[PDB]
Parts: sequence; C-alpha cells; structure tokens
Amino acid sequence: NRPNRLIVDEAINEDNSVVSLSQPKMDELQLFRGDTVLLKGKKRREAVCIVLSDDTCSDEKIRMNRVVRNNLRVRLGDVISIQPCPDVKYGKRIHVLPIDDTVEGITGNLFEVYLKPYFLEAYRPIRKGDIFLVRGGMRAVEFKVVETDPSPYCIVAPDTVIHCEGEPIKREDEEESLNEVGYDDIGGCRKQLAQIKEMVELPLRHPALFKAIGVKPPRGILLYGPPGTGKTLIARAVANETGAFFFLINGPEIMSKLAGESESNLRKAFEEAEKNAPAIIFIDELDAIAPKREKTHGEVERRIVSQLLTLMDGLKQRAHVIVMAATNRPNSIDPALRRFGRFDREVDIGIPDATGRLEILQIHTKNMKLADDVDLEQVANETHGHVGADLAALCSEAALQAIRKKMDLIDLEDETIDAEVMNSLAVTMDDFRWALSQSNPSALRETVVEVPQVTWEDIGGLEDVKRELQELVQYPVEHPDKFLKFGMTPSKGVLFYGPPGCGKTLLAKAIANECQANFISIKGPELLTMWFGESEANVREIFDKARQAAPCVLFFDELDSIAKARGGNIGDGGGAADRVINQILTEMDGMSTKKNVFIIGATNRPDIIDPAILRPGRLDQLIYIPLPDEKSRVAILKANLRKSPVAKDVDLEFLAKMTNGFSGADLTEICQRACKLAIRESIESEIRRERERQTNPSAMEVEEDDPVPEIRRDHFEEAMRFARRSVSDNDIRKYEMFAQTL
Amino acid sequence: ANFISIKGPELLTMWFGESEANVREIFDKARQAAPCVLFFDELDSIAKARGGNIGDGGGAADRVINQILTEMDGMSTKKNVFIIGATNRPDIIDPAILRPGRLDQLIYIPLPDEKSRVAILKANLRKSPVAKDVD
Repeated sequence: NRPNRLIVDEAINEDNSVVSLSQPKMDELQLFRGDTVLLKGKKRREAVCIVLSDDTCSDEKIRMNRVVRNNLRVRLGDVISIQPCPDVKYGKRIHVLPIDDTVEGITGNLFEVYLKPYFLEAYRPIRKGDIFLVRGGMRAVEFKVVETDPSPYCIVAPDTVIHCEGEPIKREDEEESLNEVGYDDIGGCRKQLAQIKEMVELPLRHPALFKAIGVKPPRGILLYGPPGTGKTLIARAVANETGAFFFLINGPEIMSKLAGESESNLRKAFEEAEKNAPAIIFIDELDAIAPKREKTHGEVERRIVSQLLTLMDGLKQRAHVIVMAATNRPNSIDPALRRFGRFDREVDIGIPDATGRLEILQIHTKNMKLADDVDLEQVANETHGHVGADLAALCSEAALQAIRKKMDLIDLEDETIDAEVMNSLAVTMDDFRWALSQSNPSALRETVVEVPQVTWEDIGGLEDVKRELQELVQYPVEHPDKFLKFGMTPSKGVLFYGPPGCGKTLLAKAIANECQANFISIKGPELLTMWFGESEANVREIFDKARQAAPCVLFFDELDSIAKARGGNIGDGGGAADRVINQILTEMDGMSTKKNVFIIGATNRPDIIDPAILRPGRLDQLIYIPLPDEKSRVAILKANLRKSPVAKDVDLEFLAKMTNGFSGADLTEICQRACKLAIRESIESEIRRERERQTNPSAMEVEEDDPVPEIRRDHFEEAMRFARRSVSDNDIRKYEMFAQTL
Repeated sequence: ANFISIKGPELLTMWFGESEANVREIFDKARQAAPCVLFFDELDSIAKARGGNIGDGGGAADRVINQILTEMDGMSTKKNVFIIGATNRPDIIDPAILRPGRLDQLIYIPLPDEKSRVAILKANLRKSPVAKDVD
C-alpha cells in the first residue's frame, strides 16, 4: 500500500526475509557495515539486517518476516527506523565470563575452542545477551558478558583483558522462562489491561500529557480469586514490561526484632527506585495490607498503617511514582486507600468468560499439542464454571489421565520409556472430555460435596414441567439470542408443591446431573450458629458464591422452616433468626438481577410455608407443582422395573389399575419388598442346596444358579397384599387448599 | 415527595400483634419523614383475612380488627397518610369503613379509563420482538 507500510512475504533469495531497502529507504538512510544502522527497536535494541538481494535485475520491496522478528526479539507495533547509532561506544574494560553451556562440551581448552568460532564470521550483532543463532554446529554462540559499561555491550576487540569472575550469572537461563509474558491468560480483561498499561507506561512515558490534562497516575487494582487465576499472572505479565521493579507486600518486614522501621526502609527504597526509574507497588491482596483497624488496632500495626497512609498520600507527586494498588475482596479493603488521597484510584477485579476460556485453552495447547480432535470452542462453552487457572488444571488432569493410560498399557517404564511412545503421548478429545466430566469448578470443590446423580430421562412424569425447567435452564443460558428477542429475564420460581415424600429432591438431583451447570442445594442447618451474625455471614457467602458461579439455582431445603413469618413461634430466638431470614430475603429478593441468578424451591405442601417473602415481590417469580397421578404412576413403575430385573408373568396393567391412588415412593417400596422376598427365597434355596450337599456330597453342582432371576408374580402379589398406601385425604385437602390459596 | 409506599398485609395484619403495632410504626415513619404518603394499598390484602376464632387466636384476631378500626379512627393525622385499598367487595376489607362509618369521606381518587393493558403490552412487545399484524 505504502513504501513505509511494508508487506510480509517469503523472500525469493536464500534468506527467508527480504531485508532490502527500497530506493527511498536506501537513499534516506543506508545501512553500512562500518556505520551500525540500528533499527528503532524496543527498549534500546540494536539489530543489523544482511539479506542477499538482486536490485540490478528487479526492484524488490522490504519484507518483514516472522523469522527476523523472532531472532531479533522485536515485538510488533513499533516502527523500525534504521538510523546510525551514535550511542554505541567502546567499553573501558570487557570482562568476558565463561558460558557454562559453551564451556561444557568444547574439547580441550575452552578459550581456544570458543575463539575458533568467535574470531571471524560471528554472524551476530555486538550486544550482550543477544539471541543469535549460529548456522552450523547446533550451538548458538552466546556472548555472555559479566558487566558491560558502554551501551548494551562493548565493541568486540582483543584490547581488553578477559577476567573470569568468582561468581556466575543465570540471567540467560532465567530469561527463557521469564519471557513467558502471555496475554492469553488475560483473555476477557483486555480493556482493563490496556487501561493499566496506558496509565503505567504512557503516563510515565508522556508526563507532559498528564500535566496538560491535569490528572496524575491512579492507584490501580488487582484481580480477586487465586493469584495466577488473575492476580499473580497479571502481576508477572506487567513486571515483564516494567521499568523499575516493585516491592512485594510481605507484612513480616516490620514484624521483626527491630522497631518496625522496615516499613520506613521499604518506603525509602521505593522512593529511591522511583527516582531511579518508573517503579510500581507489588501490592498483595487487600487482606494482606489491613482491615482498616477493624478487628484490632495493634500498636506496631497502627503505626505501620499510619506510615503507609502517609507515604501513599504524601507520595512523590513530582516523581509520579506509580504505586500499583490491588483489588481483593472489598471487605478486606481498608478505607484509607479506598478513600481518595491515600490511594488515587482503585478499580475492580477482573472475571473470566468463554472467550477468555478459549484464550487460556489456546495457551495450554501452545504449551503442548495434546489432541488433534478437541473442540476448544465446545469445551470453553461447556466450561462455564471453570475460571482462572482452573481450565489449565483441567487440561493438565486430562493429560495426566491420558498419559497414565498410555504408559500403563504401554510399559511400567521403571527405567526408561519408549521415545516412540513419548512422541506418541498425544492426548485425545475423549481424554479431555473424560477429565472434564471428572473435573468440577474450583469454588464448588471448596463449596459442596457430591451426590447420587440420576438422569432426567430416568425419572418419569411431569414431562411438561421437565420441559419448562429445561427450557428455562438452556434457552435463557444456552441461547442469548432468545434473551435478546424476548428481553424477559428468567423466572425465579418459588416452590414446587410436589409429592410429599417421593421427594422433589429426586427431580432436582436428576436435573442437576442433566443440567451440567452450577447447582446450589443446602439444608436448614446451614446458617444457624452460636456465633452472632453467623447466619448473615453464611447468606452473604452463599450470595457471593452464586455471583461467582452464576448461573446456579439454589435448591435450598427447609423451605417451610425459612418461609414462616416473624410471628407464630413466639418468640423464636428473639427475632435474630427472623432478622437473618429477612436479610437473606433482602439479599436475595433482592439479589443481583444478572447472569441468570436462579433458585429452586419445593415443599410437600405449600401451607407449611408462609408467603412472607414468598410473595412475588420478594420471591420474584413463583412455580408450584402438583401431586402424583395414575398413568404417570404406571410410567414411573415401568421405569423402576426397567432399572431392575423385570418379569413377564407379572400383571403390570392390573397393578397400574390398582395403582391409581398411590405414590411413587409406595411403588418403590413394593418393588423393594418383592426384591426382599425374592432374595429370601434365593437364600433359602441356597441353604437347602448346601444342606443337601453336606448330607449328600452329590447335589452340589446340580442346582440352577438363579431360582427366580425374574420377579415372582406370586412374590409381587404377596408384597402388594402386605403393602398399604400412604395417600391421605385430609392431607390432600390441605395441599389443595394451599394450592387453592393462590 | 417520598410517598411511604406501604405493603398489603403489613399494617392491618401486623406481624407485631394487632394492627396497632404496624399503625404506630407507620405513624413514626410518617412523623420522621413528613410528608410520607402511607400508600397502604390493597386493603383487601392488608386485612389478609386472618380469622381463627379459637382459644387465644380468636382474641388475637379480634384485637387486630379493633386495632385496625382504631387506626382508621385516629392515627398520625399528618404526612398525607392515604390508604388506597383494594375493594374486592363491600365487606372484603373493613365494611364499616366501606360504609360511611369510619371514613367521613372515603376519597377514592378516580382514574381515567384507558386500554392501559393494551399500551403496556405494546411497550413490552416493542421491548421484545413482535411486529407486523397485531390485532
């Protein structure tokens, strides 16, 4: 498009990049060997381009390939202007240190072998620590320098005596890992990261713009959840592109045999570094700093808090020392920094999403090519609950399971493993799916325990109700287009007036297993404690967990036990329980109307539950349920029998006909009684056979294995005769009146 | 003005006993926030038809009814305490006040009759996605 806007293409010459200046480029600034025409690189980077080109036959355009950028370690977005470097000078003394990777491997004297390939045709620019690959030998000649005074490195001359230092340097080995400042773990918070970068670098790089606008640098923020789940990862990525280092927030500094002066020393060191270069504050979570003297004051604690507030307020306004603040739990945040003047501006904490999930999955795949059939988009959409490094942990678990299977089926490998097997250790989409199904959210792991999973199909009846629930679960979540077209938010749903004893808990568990999403279910003993305000804390924790793991339905038990009004049980615990219930309702009526905040309620009969907050202004929306049926009873009985060893002679039709007025628990009980009778018969037959074998050792192997592999119709009839129904007409009337109370 | 938007069974079916408790609470709120228009809407819901004339429950219900009558017969006479109740029937909520017994002037604020349901549904459909032929 333009002579300056170069295109990217593979060069037709031997080099993979066409490093050849155009007529204007080679006329305005010609690159020469004697005059180092260093490009406008990042962080004072100097590079030289030597690519063969035939300009006499045809005119070629400048091409910037990826190989040149990788070799020079120059990031995109910076204009590379080749101009003579006047800041490059010779050093007073060059103390070349022996590189351990280069010293170990060279036959004979290390100096002679190193100087043999370093005397001429070095094919590397004059810069210390420059990543230059040497063609031939399969060993890059890393010119490690102990200390270079002039520019990045001194001129390569033999006029300086090389002295071997008493101690080595591991910067070359550490930079390989330290360079891993990937934005892939910052997927979703790109806007916040860009704002932070602008407020940090550009504001420090262009203080005149800040002076003209009149706004100084802000205090900053961090990410909640684990470090590396958004906090340590962000900190390390920022530090990788940081001028002066920050100081980690370890409270143990002043906490010593000294007088606590370590805080003052830290402030002084921060001032010295900020004067030296643009430094930051490696602020830990808000809890690490102070609760704002909420729990206790603490003599040294209050002194340190005051000193920190003084340093933050009377900061080096002239030096514009960018003290990076954080964002942990707001309760952990002290008010002084939360107030303007101590901390300039504190921002929120980032959160994960499906796009960030895809980014983290891309990072993990870049770490190692696990599978060739894994649908990263499908997993990320499925992985709604996983946040932060949880996705990476799940990927590692999938790799571990797949590798365990492959090795155990391959070889114990107590000494060594097959290199063919090692190269053939790729993970599978099936392995990833199996681990993910085994996997669960990190917060839920600290939150809830497992339960017996069942299939929504495995439970029969309420097909319309099941369809409505599934639609509410998916079309409001799995379809954002449905939300856009409708606009109506999902209904809360108050309490399914379901079967009294068969358990709406069964339906809830089957749905949650079928739902494959965050699900909240607790009992009434959850919050009541001999700790003042403990119930309110429990409610707040539940709400915060739901907000973190939305969408989730609160299948809270003790619905009647919480729905009862303030009066009646005079005087309960002086109303403190009523106060907690009211707060929770206000915390939930009353909850955050976003991210599909859902709840699930049910009772044997609604009459026990008082509609104090169950009104559809405090319960938002409502959803009731019916009692059992007869055809649905036959269906549920058929499902239960299908789950078990069925029989043909049993009159299931007449059983269903008699089963018009029963409950599903009653059918399960009849099945259990028949199974018990069958097991008793089998045990009796086995006892008779053993007695015969003992009395006559000839009848041991002359008996059928299953005397009744199917259910004896006689056994079923006897169980029915011994059985009774749990249907109560007065209870039916009460439940109907509660329904009639609508 | 910050009208005291009262609930339904929150003044008559008072949770602290008879209606007098919630009446006094509303009186204190209106005196501390005058003019707090005590919008005690849904008088039919406000009464909530407690009932239960058995043992002490009947005493509690009678006390609640008498306290409601007393509140309707003298309360915080400031802050414009207007109770726009729901009249399901002539005796559904406080028949004596429905008759010219408790309220000398039962001032019902009449509203112009509109197809406000139609307009609200139109606004909702505009907020959603329904168009073209709409009878």
